[PDB]
Amino acid sequence: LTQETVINIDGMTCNSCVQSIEGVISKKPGVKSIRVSLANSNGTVEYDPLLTSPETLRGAIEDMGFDATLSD
Repeated sequence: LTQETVINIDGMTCNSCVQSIEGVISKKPGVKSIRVSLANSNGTVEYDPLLTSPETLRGAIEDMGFDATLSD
């Protein structure tokens, strides 16, 4: 199964943070493709509902240490 979610991520301090978030979250269960935009300050994540969810992904980003809030 495939669903998309946009999570606004504030505090992505330089491309280092962007890359780190993108790479780590990509490897979390359920996540398939992910595109983290610094310009829009958000993570556009494609994931499987059965494995993970928007709130879980927000939780993971928050655990890494970024101000994550569900956008759509």
